[PDB]
Amino acid sequence: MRECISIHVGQAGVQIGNACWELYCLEHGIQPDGQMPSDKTIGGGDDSFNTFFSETGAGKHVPRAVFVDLEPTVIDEVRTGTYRQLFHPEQLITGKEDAANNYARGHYTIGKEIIDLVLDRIRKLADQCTGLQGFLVFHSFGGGTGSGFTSLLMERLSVDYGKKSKLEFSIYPAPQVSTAVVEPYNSILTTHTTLEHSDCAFMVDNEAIYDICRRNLDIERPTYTNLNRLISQIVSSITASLRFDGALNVDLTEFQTNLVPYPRIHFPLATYAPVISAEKAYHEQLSVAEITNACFEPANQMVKCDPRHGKYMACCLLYRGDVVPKDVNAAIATIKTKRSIQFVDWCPTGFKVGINYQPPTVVPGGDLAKVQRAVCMLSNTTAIAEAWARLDHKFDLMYAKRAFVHWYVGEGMEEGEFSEAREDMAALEKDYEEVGV
Amino acid sequence: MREIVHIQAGQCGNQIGAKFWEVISDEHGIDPTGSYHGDSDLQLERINVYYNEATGNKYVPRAILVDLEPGTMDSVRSGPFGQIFRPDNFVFGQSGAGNNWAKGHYTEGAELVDSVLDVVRKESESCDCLQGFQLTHSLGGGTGSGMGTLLISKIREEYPDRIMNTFSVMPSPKVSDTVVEPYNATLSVHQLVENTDETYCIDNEALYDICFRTLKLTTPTYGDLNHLVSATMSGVTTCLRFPGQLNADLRKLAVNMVPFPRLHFFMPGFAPLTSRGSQQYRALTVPELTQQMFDSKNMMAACDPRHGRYLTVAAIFRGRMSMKEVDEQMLNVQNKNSSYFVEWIPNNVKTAVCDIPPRGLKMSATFIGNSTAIQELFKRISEQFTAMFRRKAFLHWYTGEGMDEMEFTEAESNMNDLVSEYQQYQDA
Amino acid sequence: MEVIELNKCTSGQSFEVILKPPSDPSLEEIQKKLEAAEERRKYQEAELLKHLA
Amino acid sequence: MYTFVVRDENSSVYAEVSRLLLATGQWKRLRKDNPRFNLMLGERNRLPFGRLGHEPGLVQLVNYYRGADKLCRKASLVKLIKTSPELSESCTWFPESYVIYPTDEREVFLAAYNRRREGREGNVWIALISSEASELLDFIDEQGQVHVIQKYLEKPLLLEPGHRKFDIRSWVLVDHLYNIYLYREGVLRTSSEPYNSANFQDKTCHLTNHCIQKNYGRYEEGNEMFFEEFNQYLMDALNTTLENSILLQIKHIIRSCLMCIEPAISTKHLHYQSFQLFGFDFMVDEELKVWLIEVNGAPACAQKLYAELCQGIVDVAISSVFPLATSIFIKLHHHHHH
Ligand SMILES: CC[C@H](C)[C@H](NC(=O)[C@H]1CCCCN1C)C(=O)N(CCCCC(C)C)[C@H](C[C@@H](O)c1nc(C(=O)N[C@@H](Cc2ccc(F)cc2)C[C@H](C)C(=O)O)cs1)C(C)C
Ligand SMILES: Nc1nc2c(ncn2[C@@H]2O[C@H](COP(=O)(O)OP(=O)(O)OP(=O)(O)O)[C@@H](O)[C@H]2O)c(=O)[nH]1
Ligand SMILES: Nc1ncnc2c1ncn2[C@@H]1O[C@H](COP(=O)(O)OP(=O)(O)CP(=O)(O)O)[C@@H](O)[C@H]1O
Ligand SMILES: Nc1nc2c(ncn2[C@@H]2O[C@H](COP(=O)(O)OP(=O)(O)O)[C@@H](O)[C@H]2O)c(=O)[nH]1
Ligand SMILES: [Ca+2]
Ligand SMILES: [Mg+2]
Ligand SMILES: [Mg+2]
Repeated sequence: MRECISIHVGQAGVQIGNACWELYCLEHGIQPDGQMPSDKTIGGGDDSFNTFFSETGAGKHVPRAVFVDLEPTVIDEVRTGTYRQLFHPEQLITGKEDAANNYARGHYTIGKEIIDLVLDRIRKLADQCTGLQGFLVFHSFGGGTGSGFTSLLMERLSVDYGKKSKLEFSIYPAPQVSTAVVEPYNSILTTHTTLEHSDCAFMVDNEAIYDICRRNLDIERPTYTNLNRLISQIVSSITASLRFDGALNVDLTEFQTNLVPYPRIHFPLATYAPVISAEKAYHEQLSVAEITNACFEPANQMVKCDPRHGKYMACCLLYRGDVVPKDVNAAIATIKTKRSIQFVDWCPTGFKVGINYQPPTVVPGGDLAKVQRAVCMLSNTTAIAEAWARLDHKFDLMYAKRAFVHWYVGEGMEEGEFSEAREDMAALEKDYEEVGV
Repeated sequence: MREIVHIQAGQCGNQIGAKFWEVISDEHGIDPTGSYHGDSDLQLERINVYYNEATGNKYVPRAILVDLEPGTMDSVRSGPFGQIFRPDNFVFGQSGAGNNWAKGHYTEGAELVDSVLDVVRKESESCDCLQGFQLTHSLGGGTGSGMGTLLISKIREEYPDRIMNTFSVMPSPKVSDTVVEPYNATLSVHQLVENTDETYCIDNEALYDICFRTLKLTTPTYGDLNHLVSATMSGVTTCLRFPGQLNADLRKLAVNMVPFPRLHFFMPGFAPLTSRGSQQYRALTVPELTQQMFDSKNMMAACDPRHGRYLTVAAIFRGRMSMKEVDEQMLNVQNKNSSYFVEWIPNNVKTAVCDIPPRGLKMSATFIGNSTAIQELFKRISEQFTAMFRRKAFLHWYTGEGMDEMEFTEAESNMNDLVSEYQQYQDA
Repeated sequence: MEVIELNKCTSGQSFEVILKPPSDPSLEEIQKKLEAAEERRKYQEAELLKHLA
Repeated sequence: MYTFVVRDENSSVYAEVSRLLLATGQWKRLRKDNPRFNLMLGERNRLPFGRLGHEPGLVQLVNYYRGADKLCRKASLVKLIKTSPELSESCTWFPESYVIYPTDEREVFLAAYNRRREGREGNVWIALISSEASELLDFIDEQGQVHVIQKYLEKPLLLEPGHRKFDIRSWVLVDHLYNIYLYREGVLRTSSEPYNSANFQDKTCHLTNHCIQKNYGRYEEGNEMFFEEFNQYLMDALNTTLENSILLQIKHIIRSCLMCIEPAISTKHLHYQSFQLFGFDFMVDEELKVWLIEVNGAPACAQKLYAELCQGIVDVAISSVFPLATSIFIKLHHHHHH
């Protein structure tokens, strides 16, 4: 057993964090007390769930988690909500004044004054770990704390834990729920600074999730509660292999090995099905063929893009529920003949497959229906570079006029970090095109 | 607690400031003695933004009342909500300033300003996390314009890393006949360009025309004007006073609204426009609020929005309504009129919804726009200014307090530069 | 076409299926960068107080 | 009010579309960089498909199919035809073709070439034209870019009076639902100087463009014969019709080509929509067998027909998606059961 430390940065990171540990606690049979009746080794252990949860002598199961925000409000809700007794107070770190949707303020100004405290608290979790494999970092691209503080933390974590893997779950900005116009700047800045320090990053476009919630859950105007409970399901499908008995993606190094041949091109596309409204009165249960075919529909992806006009370099299918290998292989054969699935010439055209027999847990009184079988496809495709193009375009429009730049320069940052960040992304777009055609 | 320290200076400043406190006290269920008598916990969640909390569960406005004469502040003390304010926060002289910016900024106002700052210091030191300062004043008089800008400059020196916010009332010949108001306004605008982060341009020309043309009041009073100012002031501070997502503090508002430091002058709007008493029995639909809040006839700055382009916009809807329908209607406005929103700031309109409507209404909308059309307001002042200044007319009232003509030339220059700067971005 | 690496257990099973074959800055550098920003930030603030003086 | 953006100024076809749309009074034109459009009349090259369909409250439509370049480049068309089971490799209607890179299927080209030598059959190929392999291989290696060695049709159908070559252009519109619409008017682009078997150097009787033809216009106006006249020539001279002798084969080829790529390019379950106007170029041999020469992804119309076709593009492609306040197209569909 090798431990994983989850780090939640900013509002998005923290709130996606809540939804995740809620969902884990349900999946593993842990109560809000921290008490796990099914766990028989009291006061310790080295089961698969102990990757995410440490243990105390009283039988309490405590997330290997740190929540950090530069502002008390949202972490104060974690301190006083349903799961308050799950987390030790030293895991929940808050500042006073936030980063005002400014990367530079989060990175340079307020980052400098809080970085050493956050590392001290992360060091206290790493010290109670027998064999730490590394970190799962949750954050937005758009916030100041999410963009700016995360990128600093990632640079530090590299120094203090060079041999440890770092995975990201990053929230990509969408105008339908954005709170700032400078999110494109913040996103390119943090992507530039974090690129070398992240082994594998899962981007979730709030636009894709918002539409899935309207289209498939029949929700008029989705809130962060709606979006996060869906995000947490996708996150859980991805982390299930680390928390449950299995032989695919059992450690953080395998995510990189299985999904990331090129170190810079480390952004796999996540696609999830089925997403079914709880309120839906009568529902035909979808077959293995149907949910697997739904993984190649842009409408079900975490980032809207078109894999038909790109190349795959790796592709994992992660099933949950009543699924056998015979049905998965038959489904792939059918799918392959009807669809455009080009791999790069230097990888085998093929699929790593993992099945867990427990179907997806749903939060009681949520929007998602119980289902007999679900799947998350994790495919590294060049088509996700569409998300960089969109973002780089918006950056260029504003930056040619130097609009809002004075806010960043005011905090110590130099105008040249913008163009560096930008031309790094230019090269990244050019890497994806080189691999893709 | 993210505390804002409020200052109100001069007749206009103290009059619209007094009315602001009346309106928001009613919205937060605070009565004239400072006692809470509301039926909702949403009212108290962010009460510390504007109110200190004393013993006896008493709420006191974080408000400093400044003037160089006693008349307007005796009127405020004697008024209905007057007993709410902290008594040591009333700071006033006897001289007055004679509608003279030089007297307010340099001579009469200099004598009183350090006792204002002592009260500001006391209120500031008491704050766990101070956001900054909001000032109400006119730019056409003496105390509010001259002394008010002096205060801004001194506060900036003590608190260089806090946000400075103003509600600046612009003079119009439709409301005032004091000949030297363009002088006082141009001098005050010079100060506002250098030393404020966000300025709401409340234009008396617009307020008069709304009252005359739209509200059908043939003889408007200051009270009629101020009723539109207080609605706007209630509206634009909603995001600061209730939970909690978009433009929830002064710095976040500024990072959204101010793409270049000097271009921080905003054009507020409001729907529905109402006069006092005269009853709105019919609530507006989401489509009407959205049409009306963007209408020229609903702007509190007398500028034609079609004559410029929007750099940034904040729209804030109040009352119980469909969030879906707000989103549709907002997208509809920017898609049907896309050429008035600069292409080079993507997604430059942001939208908030608060569940609690203002007094006497079920549905309201408040618009805050940073439009290049605001140059028309400054251009109007500049023309009124240059007409006199090219013959050095009335300048002896200012040089007799020790000012030189060079100050006037510099202020004239900086404002004409502001105008050409707005025209620069209107044509990109 | 070809199944390989089949592992089974009580919780689930995993395998691979092939259709076709082929054909960091130091702790010092971070602080020099954070301190240089603070110095630029403090220079800007000092110039402001110079002007206000 | 709908909105659009023009990003190819050189397009004669979509200049007329924008003109026609503005004339309706329900379409306003925006400037190229404004993202808040319903319709993009896109650029020829590097069209930013990744940025389409991410504007809330706007249904977005583009006038190109991403991936349709596979049909509209010569070396992509050969590879598409050669590697798709629905066409390859015994496709009867595409001339035997080989993709050849300069200094690949050159080893495979020479193999089939050297059996035409010993077989003692007409061994002329196109790239340009020669019966010896040495001239063609040495021509491309020198030239510069990638090229195609394709079998040249020694026995073309010849028009009388004049003993001349020609080719047929058919304009095809594929809408957002992947309905394939062949415009009823096509056009023959004629040579005006007699076709010569032995004389390959002079390349004006052999190459039937509208430009390279510059006598010129002896027989018809601008070396453009249209379908009423050509139907009449076929009835009078060969006792057949255009519909029977040629137009069925054209319909089959168009529909075969476009159904082959539908899975790769369809915008059916996508976040933006596409339509596109293609121009197919056909050759007719002396047996009245039709052959596909190439497909053009950005065609120009012929002067006479601009007004009608562009109104058609508005009616079926644009007003289908964006409705306002006798059909010029034949809809190509066939569902044979087996
Ligand atoms: C006979 C002069 C009238 C009073 C004046 N007309 C003008 O100045 C014309 C005349 C010639 C050329 C153009 N000018 C603008 C006028 O109607 N004024 C402004 C000038 C007052 C300045 C001097 C004479 C005192 C209007 C305002 C005036 O009618 C007043 N309103 C009030 C007023 O609002 N009083 C309230 C209290 C209050 C007192 C002082 C304040 F500053 C604000 C509020 C209480 C009342 C009951 C209410 O709420 O309606 C006091 S005086 C403007 C809106 C145009
Ligand atoms: N999916 C999701 N997105 C969120 C959530 N909260 C914020 N966002 C998105 O994240 C971006 C804003 O970043 P935040 O995380 O709120 O900002 P922050 O990191 O707290 O930074 P500061 O507040 O600037 O200190 C926008 O794109 C929001 O739409 C959430 O709970 N879920
Ligand atoms: N295999 C073949 N047999 C007979 N003629 C051929 C041929 N390939 C090409 N041609 C002749 O060459 C002419 C143009 O060919 P093609 O269309 O490939 O070139 P092009 O693409 O530069 C012109 P455009 O793109 O404008 O239609 C045709 O009109 C035809 O007469
Ligand atoms: N809207 C409004 N404008 C006012 C009010 N009182 C004065 N003014 C305007 O303010 C200007 C004079 O400033 P004033 O505040 O009276 O002078 P001060 O006492 O020296 O600050 C003139 O243009 C007046 O029209 C008021 O209550 N409401
Ligand atoms: Ca145990
Ligand atoms: Mg925050
Ligand atoms: Mg006065």
